[PDB]
Amino acid sequence: SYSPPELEGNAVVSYSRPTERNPDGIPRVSQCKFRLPLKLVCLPGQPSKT
Amino acid sequence: ALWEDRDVRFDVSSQQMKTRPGEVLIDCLDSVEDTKGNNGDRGRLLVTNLRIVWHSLALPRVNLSIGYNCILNITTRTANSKLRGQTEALYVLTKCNSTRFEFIFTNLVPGSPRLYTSLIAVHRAYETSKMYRDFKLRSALIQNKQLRLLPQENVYNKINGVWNLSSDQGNLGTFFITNVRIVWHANMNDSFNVSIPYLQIRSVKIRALVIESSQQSGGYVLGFKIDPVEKLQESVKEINSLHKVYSANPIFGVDYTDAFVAYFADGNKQQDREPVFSEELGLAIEKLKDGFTLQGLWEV
Repeated sequence: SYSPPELEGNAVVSYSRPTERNPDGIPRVSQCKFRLPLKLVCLPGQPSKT
Repeated sequence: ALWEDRDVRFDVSSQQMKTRPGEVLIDCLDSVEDTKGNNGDRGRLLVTNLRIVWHSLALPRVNLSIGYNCILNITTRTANSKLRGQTEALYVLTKCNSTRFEFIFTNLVPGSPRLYTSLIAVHRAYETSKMYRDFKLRSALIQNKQLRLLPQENVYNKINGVWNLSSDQGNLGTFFITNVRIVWHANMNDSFNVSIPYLQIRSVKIRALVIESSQQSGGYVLGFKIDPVEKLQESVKEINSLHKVYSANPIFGVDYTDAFVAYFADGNKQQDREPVFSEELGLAIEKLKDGFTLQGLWEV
């Protein structure tokens, strides 16, 4: 029922680089954030005076 | 003549590490560090056809050569957990001319430990095949009436009525000639058979079929006598031909300094005092060392 604090969302990938020192791979993390539109949480409605 | 599979040598030359004619390399692994000698130096491990070799890979002079007829136990130790990958280690226990050594081989890079498996395999192949390169008396060679052949062995000449000039009354027996070894059973209580390998033969001459052993089975002179000597010289010449054509490229039937002092399995001990009786325990016990007593060695 309540509207979210912000429409932005995050997406995070955690992967591994296989290296000679650690054949199992050093873990790295990288992220990107998208911006959602008002058309997902709002609608055009009637306005009030006060 | 052949020492690669009979001794354990340290600081071996760059030539004796090279594959002998009958030998053949199987598997190799770099960066195998040597331990039980705390030099902390890397190397390279080789599991050949007759022996295992390790050379320092940076100072290739210092090295180790361990024969397969001089190893007793080979143990792989998988440890050194999550902190890094599961690395293995090889523990080899060796006993050459009554002296016990132990070598440890640590795979530094945990990305290739497969070697330690194949070694075990080939070692079995080394022990399951000793009728190819060793001399044996009175073994279980004969089937109902014929010879039980090794894997890579077929008979050449099948001669009946070949005597043995080492006994008195149990002589007349068949003589089997093969490409790996020559055998003679007794045709009467056929458990007096001798199976001489071409590897142990030193020279086949006549004085009568005299066969000498190559200083490993002792000076075992074997004398046989046959029917009129035509077939006799025929057999001698064909035996010499087979001996030479084998010695050209040996078979081995394997299917598929102070360096010593830092590798003792006991610890500052290369010895075994004369085993004498023990009135205390009732067992044959090693002689005690100049003042020591059993009930004083036992307690703490």
